Amino acid sequence: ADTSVDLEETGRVLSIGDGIARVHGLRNVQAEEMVEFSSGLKGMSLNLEPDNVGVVVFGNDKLIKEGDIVKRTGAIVDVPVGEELLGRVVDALGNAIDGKGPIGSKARRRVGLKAPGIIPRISVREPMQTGIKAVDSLVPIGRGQRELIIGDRQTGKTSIAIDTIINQKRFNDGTDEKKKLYCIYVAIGQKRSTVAQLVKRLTDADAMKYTIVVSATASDAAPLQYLAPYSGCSMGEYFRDNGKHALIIYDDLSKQAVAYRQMSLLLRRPPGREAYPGDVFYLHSRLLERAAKMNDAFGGGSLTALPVIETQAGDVSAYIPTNVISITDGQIFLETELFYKGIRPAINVGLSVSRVGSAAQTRAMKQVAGTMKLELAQYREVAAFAQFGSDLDAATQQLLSRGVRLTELLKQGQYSPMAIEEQVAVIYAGVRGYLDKLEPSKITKFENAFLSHVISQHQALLSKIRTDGKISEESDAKLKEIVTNFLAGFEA
Amino acid sequence: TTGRIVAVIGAVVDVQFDEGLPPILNALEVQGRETRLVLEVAQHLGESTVRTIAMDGTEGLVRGQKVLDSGAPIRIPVGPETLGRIMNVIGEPIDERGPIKTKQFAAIHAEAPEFVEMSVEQEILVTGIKVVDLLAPYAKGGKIGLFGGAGVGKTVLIMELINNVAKAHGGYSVFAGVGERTREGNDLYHEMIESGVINLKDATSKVALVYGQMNEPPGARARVALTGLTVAEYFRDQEGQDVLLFIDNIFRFTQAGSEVSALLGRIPSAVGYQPTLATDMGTMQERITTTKKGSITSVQAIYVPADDLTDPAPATTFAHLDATTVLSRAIAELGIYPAVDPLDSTSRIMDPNIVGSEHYDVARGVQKILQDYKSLQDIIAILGMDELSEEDKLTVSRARKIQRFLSQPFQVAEVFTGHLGKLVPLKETIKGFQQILAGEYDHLPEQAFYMVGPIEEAVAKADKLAE
Amino acid sequence: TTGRIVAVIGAVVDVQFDEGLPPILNALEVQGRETRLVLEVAQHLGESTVRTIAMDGTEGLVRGQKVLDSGAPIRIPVGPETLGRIMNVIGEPIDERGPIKTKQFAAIHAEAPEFVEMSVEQEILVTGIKVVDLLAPYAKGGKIGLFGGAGVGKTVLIMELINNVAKAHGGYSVFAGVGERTREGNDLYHEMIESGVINLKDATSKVALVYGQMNEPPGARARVALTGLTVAEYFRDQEGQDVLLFIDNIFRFTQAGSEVSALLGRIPSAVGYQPTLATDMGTMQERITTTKKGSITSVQAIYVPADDLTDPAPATTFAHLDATTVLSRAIAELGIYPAVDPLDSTSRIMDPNIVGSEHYDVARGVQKILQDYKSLQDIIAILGMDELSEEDKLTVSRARKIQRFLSQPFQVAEVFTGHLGKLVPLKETIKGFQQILAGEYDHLPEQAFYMVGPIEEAVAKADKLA
Amino acid sequence: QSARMTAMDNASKNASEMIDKLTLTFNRTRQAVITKELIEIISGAAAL
Repeated sequence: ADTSVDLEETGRVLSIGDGIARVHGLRNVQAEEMVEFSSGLKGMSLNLEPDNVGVVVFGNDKLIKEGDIVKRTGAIVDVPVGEELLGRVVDALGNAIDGKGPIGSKARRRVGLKAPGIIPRISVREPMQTGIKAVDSLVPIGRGQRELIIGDRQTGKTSIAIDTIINQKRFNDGTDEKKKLYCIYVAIGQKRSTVAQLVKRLTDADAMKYTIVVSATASDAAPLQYLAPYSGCSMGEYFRDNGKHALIIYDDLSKQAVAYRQMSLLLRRPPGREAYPGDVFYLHSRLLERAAKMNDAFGGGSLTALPVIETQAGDVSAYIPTNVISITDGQIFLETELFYKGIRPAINVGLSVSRVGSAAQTRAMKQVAGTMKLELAQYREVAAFAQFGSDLDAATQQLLSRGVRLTELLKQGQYSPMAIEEQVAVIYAGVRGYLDKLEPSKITKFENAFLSHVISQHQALLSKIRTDGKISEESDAKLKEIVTNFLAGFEA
Repeated sequence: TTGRIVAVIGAVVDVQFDEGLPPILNALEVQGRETRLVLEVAQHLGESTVRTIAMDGTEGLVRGQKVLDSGAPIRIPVGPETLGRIMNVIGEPIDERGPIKTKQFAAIHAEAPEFVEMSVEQEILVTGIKVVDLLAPYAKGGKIGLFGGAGVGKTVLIMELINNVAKAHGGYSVFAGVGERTREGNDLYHEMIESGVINLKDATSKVALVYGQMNEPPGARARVALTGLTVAEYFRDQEGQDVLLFIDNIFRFTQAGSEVSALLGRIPSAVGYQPTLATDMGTMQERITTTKKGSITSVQAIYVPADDLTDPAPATTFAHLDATTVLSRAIAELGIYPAVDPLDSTSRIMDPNIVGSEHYDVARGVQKILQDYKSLQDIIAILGMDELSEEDKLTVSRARKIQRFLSQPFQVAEVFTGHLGKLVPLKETIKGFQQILAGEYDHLPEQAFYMVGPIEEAVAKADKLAE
Repeated sequence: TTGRIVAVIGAVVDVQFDEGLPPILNALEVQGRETRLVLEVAQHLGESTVRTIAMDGTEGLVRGQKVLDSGAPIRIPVGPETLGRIMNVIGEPIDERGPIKTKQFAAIHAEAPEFVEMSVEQEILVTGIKVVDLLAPYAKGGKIGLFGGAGVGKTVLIMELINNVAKAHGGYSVFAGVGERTREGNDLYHEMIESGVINLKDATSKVALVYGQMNEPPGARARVALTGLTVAEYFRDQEGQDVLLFIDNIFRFTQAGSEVSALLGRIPSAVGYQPTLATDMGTMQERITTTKKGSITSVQAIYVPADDLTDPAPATTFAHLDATTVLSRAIAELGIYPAVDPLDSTSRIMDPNIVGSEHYDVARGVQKILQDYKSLQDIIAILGMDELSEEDKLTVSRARKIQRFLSQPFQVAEVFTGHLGKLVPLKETIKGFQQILAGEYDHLPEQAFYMVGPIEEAVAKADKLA
Repeated sequence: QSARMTAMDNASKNASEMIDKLTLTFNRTRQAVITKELIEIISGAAAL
């Protein structure tokens, strides 16, 4: 009485094609449980139908044939979680892909867990410094916040994310454990050589130590690409639920949607708007709701997400683009026009927002950039309204004079994340009018000179602004003094 | 009755009953679960099998699992002991403060008030917001709608109205969060408390809360509005009070339905929507209403997919409103908040017979000039401004200043504007515009009119700008 | 194993087996035919039936016909004896020169190199083409893509590159003609013979040719890329060789996929394409890559349908390239060749730390002025230049001179330009563009810059224009 | 007066040309939206 293959805990493949197995049997499987194929290939139980189980396959279905035995696992899909993963490159299921040995994982976590409710969280209040003036000054990001990076191909979306990961050494190399931020970088649909390029740079910046990289690339099965985000999320909740701080980049959520769309159509689920499943909003809401700030009652830890979405022809009104803009706590919109024009980052002031506002900003920063955002918005308008110097008054000549100078200061190169007090020093100079008489073309050069001066000579003012976290009345006076005088010697 | 689960596909679960088939709308409870899972019966497939929508996650369900017919549609704790509390789609407290000990329970599904139950009183409801008040006045007991694409101001606007109106309101308030951001229910709850609208120690709570956020399965999202609305109908009928209903965002109810629609076996209507969109919206919107028994003042946020106001959903909702505030990313983009579109916002009380001719002539006066300027915009764009008649370059002037005088620093967006929030009284509004239109400020600079409350601040700001 | 043909629809042949069902991807040989008809298994429909894709026309097949499991996937002759030979999807010679006598055979379906196998060396590949070199430089062992709507310059650009790069390349080359014109295969073969890269006398040929053109049934077009690809993989890994891989046109592989997809019974995705579009591009594109074992510099022409770059096919291809040359009908129509869009082409090498800041600053300089000209264009369009600022008119002058200086005569296009092909050295490009930017030629007329190599020739042309 | 005449001749002729093009662009777009919206409905309906 060989009773190893009863149809309650095992089944047999009725048919297989395009990564979808229609398994017979599996009478006791649970929706969303993981199953195993004779070939050591894992799959996931998505459709539990009267006469069959629709199984999505986490790998090449070429090794699966009609008749194969499929075995339950009794477990709803999960993955390795914890500090062991830092500095490692894993696939969408947790397996290492840096051929640097097994992960020493002691904890596991379901990839699909609902986000903490109302009661367990507290308003986002601690800054999450990117290192990018434009961002940290105009569209501030706090911990537990979800801020979207969106724009066409090549407008610089990933860069924002890398600079951010790199900027975190400051605190991670420090003492304070509350200021530390562990990062997670999920590649989806991307190309292996690009990711390999990516993890190289991170290594060269001495950032891998605090980063985990979940990779679900271009040739990985649709279901791996699909899962990848939830997988990476779960690894971030480990830190979030244990009073630690995590930052996750979903690069990008566009390719995942495609994966979802594919997986979903191959299951024969009727296509919806634009060919995607009627629940693509849900696909991303479920995920991004998980980035959150827990109250002290739950460890005070947090998860901050920076999902990426690719627009086409800079059209942000597009259905997917707006679907995701309506989930996150703001967006950073990058335009190719601005980029080519010299404005890098190509952040579009007017169209980007932060729903957290200044609550995610240090007082030093709030002090200097409190009204700048709506000022630049109003500047872009009149700059357009006078692309014909229409008998323009002074209030608007002053508006155009600040607008241009401030625009130059928000410019920034790559890989050189600035420290908060450094940002405050340079914005200060502009916002206060000390630069209204310098020539726009000069501004970039001036900022390198000025910053040099204060960093070298004046670290007492930098350390105080940084420390007090505010701009006291004397600091504000020591600063006025430095800028005006250096400026003069500078314009000799 | 006891049925078994025969198929699970997402939020849709089919159940087979041996004897006694639960009627449509009935709620069934899945046996064997750490948490309460309710399934609402959606259809009778035949063969004593019912197709249902899950009110929560379907993970771990098994074919053959047991399910008991509860014998009635989802029923929730309704009454005064709901005030100051936070409820679920299915009526469970989610604030960790214990049971909700109500005398009665109500089913979230119910017929809308009859035609002979309607009321036609029309009283302006002043809000303190220049634009709304001036051009698209809200009406007490009326149906109000805030239309807007992602991130243009729907919620903040709902936030400043709670402050400028809900806070003084002598009556209850019900805020139902439908498919919105969890972070947001936590911001509001704690704000209600810090301002005593919610009292955790006594019975002075003047607001009940119901939530079914974006982290929920379609099913929950297709019903929270019902739960929310049901709580509100109690205070309207059984107590006869003046209710204030806030829903953010009602579009989520309709997106919820479109998300399971295909699994319900339906040919899609246009734009992907389900074929029953309008009727689904109708039987709901028709309960959110003032009657002779009580009064409801509903403020509903309405999401606009792809920013397209013609999208079957936003499009289908206009008819259910008495006043509409349409927000626009094109306005917002310029830094003009609130980003209301002055030429696409309307109110049923913008009648000389109701607000008066001074109110009315100003409003229309402001709209003509903004329209007049809209038409010229594209043209002076290319052909420039020299050729324009001094008569026409004055309307460009006044328009650009009005465009600004319509912005205002909200008290709930100081974190955004870096400006103290201003609340302007209806007469300060009418007058301010009356004067701009009258040529009484053609000397001050536009910028003086941007982000200010009353016209006097525009005059003061001119000087401050004077250098 | 012997199965029987149960159903036939175009290129989708369903075969039933009684004992021993062949795994997916296995090649079956239909029995009873004048020529070879290979069927590639695509899926197990259950009931001992397999759905397959024919590799040649299916006319004449009959239900109940016998089919034989080959026991493996399409396998093809791989090694140096393929050099100088023209071969089929299924690896048979089609150059009427006998059998390709190789030691080994490789199967066209392989997995992509692993993460740990990747490379990250970034070397610039100079081509002698001004626009490409200056603004979106290619890279050794990198992946290049030329996007182009019908008749814009994709093939002419591949030819010129074959000339300027392939011709003096130490190492092998593989040209894979996918879904294109047969005459072109013929035009190339004979040309290759003539310049001696193909030698029918000695074993000195440096090119292997694989073709599955516009006349083949969908399945053939859907697999020849894999076939050219495999040939290239052999030189890379089995000989650690530096390869050059040219494909015209890779868009055809995806189109082929869309042709059979309904037949495989799939709900279509957007624009009628197959829901498996991205993964199909992916497991294929991911083998076209440089590794630690060998280098593959690959240039792929990407046909853009109806000129729409938002089309699922081209749209999904951007993510696989390191450098892209987006061709434009609008530019072509102005007479600028190559019709490269300067603000739409990019290259991961356009980094100061790789091309040097001199290069990086001229490059961004040129784009900034063309971007600026681009915004003035709307107004220039109704009202012309009159109303323009003296300053604005100088950007316009410079932009129109930079735009013209970006064009250039190709040897390969001599019959049409009426001019002798030019090859400009990088430093000559960096320079010529500096000066233009710098106002050192604001006196010359635009026409002086049109169709020339080095700037020195632009000055001359100006004298001749007098 | 001869230069304003000339400049306004051109401007007017450019305008008309622009008019003719936008109109043709309008119809192409109008036809594609309908077709596009209809294929979307059919796809959903057929999948059932």
